[PDB]
Amino acid sequence: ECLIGPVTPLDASDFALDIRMPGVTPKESDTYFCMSMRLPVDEEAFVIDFKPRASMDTVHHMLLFGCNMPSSTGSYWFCDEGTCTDKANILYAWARNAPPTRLPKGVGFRVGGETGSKYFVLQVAYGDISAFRDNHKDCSGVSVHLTRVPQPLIAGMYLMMSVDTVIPPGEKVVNADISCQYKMYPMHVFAYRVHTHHLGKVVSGYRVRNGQWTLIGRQNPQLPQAFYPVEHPVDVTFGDILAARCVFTGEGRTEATHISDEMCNLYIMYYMEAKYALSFMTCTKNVAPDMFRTIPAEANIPIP
Ligand SMILES: [Cu+2]
Repeated sequence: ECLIGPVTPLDASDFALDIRMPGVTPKESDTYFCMSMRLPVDEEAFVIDFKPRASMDTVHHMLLFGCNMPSSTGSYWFCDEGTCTDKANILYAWARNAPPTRLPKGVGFRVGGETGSKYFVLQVAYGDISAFRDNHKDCSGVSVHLTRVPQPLIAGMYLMMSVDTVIPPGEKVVNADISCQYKMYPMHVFAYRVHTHHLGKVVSGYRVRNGQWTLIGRQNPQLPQAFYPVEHPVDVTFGDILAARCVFTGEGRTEATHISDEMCNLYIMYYMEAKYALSFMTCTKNVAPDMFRTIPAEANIPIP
């Protein structure tokens, strides 16, 4: 359980990093705790594997981000305060009773160097815990496999977030549409995660190419928000449009909710050939709203 060393070298090029809560005593149900772990190398390195070290009963949710400024410098903190004060580049999400996302063979996230993130920030959410267990420190976390051997495919995140959108009170279905033109080298989408708050019914993401929608994925965002795998990975390519839709319900809500708060985020996890690769992309617009008249019917079907 509690108390390998922080850094464990493996061959010339490889090392393991144990990212572990420093003996925390979670009081209270659904409390999100955070710790940072600086990268031991200044040079470019590649995260090529992950291994959860989650306590069985206590832990329901773990996230790992890549970023440059962690919100606290303390040995741990509460992620209510924040994760990183800058852009938090998400790398790994784990839920209990969830298919954990596993990097395809030659894929790694690019960290360190001038570009890449310097810190990992770990986020561990605990269940109901409860009972008469205050005499218990927890060291939950995850081990990361890093190497300085350059990888031929580089993983990254395409984040789609809604910003315009107002949820009127009482309307049973409200749609939040997001769309950008893709204008880079090809990316290959292998997983997705969806974030909303209370009112999300379902989030869906698509590549649209010559007016044909291909599914990237869809999920009820009230399920655990891990990275779900893509059945067959989707190449997204120059002149494709990425388009997302969230269905909210303002049933019972007392007044207008904006995006008292709500979010629609789609995390699209991809790989790109190392030379043309980018670690991060974003859409926060709906350039092609007219298009959504076309959207497959399956995108408005609830996932209860
Ligand atoms: Cu949120």
